[PDB]
Amino acid sequence: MNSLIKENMRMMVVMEGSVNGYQFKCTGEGDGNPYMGTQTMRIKVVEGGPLPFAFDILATSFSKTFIKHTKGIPDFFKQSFPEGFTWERVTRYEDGGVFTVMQDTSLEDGCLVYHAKVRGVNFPSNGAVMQKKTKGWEPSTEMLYPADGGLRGYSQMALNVDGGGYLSCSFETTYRSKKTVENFKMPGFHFVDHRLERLEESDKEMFVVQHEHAVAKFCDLPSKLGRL
Amino acid sequence: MNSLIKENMRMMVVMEGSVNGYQFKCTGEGDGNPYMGTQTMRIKVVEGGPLPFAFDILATSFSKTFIKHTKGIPDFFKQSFPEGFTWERVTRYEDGGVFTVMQDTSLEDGCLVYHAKVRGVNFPSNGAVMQKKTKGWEPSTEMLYPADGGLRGYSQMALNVDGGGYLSCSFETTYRSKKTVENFKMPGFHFVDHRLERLEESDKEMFVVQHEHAVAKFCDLPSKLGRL
Repeated sequence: MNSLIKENMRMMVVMEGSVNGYQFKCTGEGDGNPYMGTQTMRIKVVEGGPLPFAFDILATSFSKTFIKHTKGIPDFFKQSFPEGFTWERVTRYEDGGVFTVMQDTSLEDGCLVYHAKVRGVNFPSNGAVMQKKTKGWEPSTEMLYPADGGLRGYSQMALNVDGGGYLSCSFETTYRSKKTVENFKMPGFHFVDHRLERLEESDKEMFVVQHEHAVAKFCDLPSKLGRL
Repeated sequence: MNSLIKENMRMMVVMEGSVNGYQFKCTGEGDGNPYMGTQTMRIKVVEGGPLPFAFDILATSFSKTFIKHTKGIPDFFKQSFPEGFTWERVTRYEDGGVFTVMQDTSLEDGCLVYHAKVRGVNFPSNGAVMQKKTKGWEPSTEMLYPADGGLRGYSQMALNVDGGGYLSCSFETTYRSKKTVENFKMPGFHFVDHRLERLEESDKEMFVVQHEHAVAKFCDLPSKLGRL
């Protein structure tokens, strides 16, 4: 903990926007070990609650600082402080849904601060999300590589649905530090394994507890060309 | 090797179709250890060669039998024989390209037989592919889960390009056994790590040697809900 990003950190989060025309607002706080890549957060729907859609769709919008890093993979997010960073992302659901996010990450008074403006549209009325018939996400692997001076991430996720099925979705993310380009050491192509799980929920999902574990790493498989 | 799929197997491949209006035809053969998940193949462009596009785009179209499996993950492909299986896939490149494939997998005379009909369109004339300025693919992780009686796979890949950049692409695959549904044991949601590398190439890419290593597995990260 001898630095800006300490062994243990806390975070604050303010989310707002709409989904399928419905306005809402969320607030949350938590902590974790940025170096072990572990995270836990408590969130409350302070407005528009109870949401007419599944909270799951908002899961990945509520913390890149908390990602474990091995040797050989420079930390894009950690190197970004005190300034912080931002990122934009578009998620597309196979059944029609589109979820766009704009987030700001800063560090105020030793605490991490998250502001995310979100907009969702086209979620089928008889869809698992709007019908709130979802049951958490499966883990996933994010693919990342340097692009346009920033960091690009590509994601593919499967959301469990009532009955035993899955609802597919993919997204591309763009992460950008607020620090000079010739300052930090940009990482190369790599992956990040994620496992975001819902711990608790009550009051028609008006209060939510979630957890995430993420680890940066290279492909396990051996290369014949001596490539990473 | 005491069964249909032996410790060591060979394979035959006949590819044909077009890309951006250009017709071509490829033939190839190889072998590998289906259980160690290793593969090597030699391919020749018997028609339309030299191709006016990068061979890389055809890489993932040339062998699901060769995938290592741990305990807990039933083998969808191996369980499919002697009958065999098929699969369909659509790849979409971020710059406009679309590559559709239809493949048949059979087992004739102890040898694996591949027939794949492919169609590509919309590859930008000043694109890395048509300009043949690509430099192999990076490894990737395929996401898979049961759907509509068959197996669905989702993929995200990055193709290296001249200069130091990457060209993105994703695809969804549908795999279907030719054996009864109540016969084999359908696997659940899981992943497959892939690392497809180009070994050799000559004669303006008219002859190509490639290798693949694939392993089925569950997410490495621990779950708090006791989920796989």
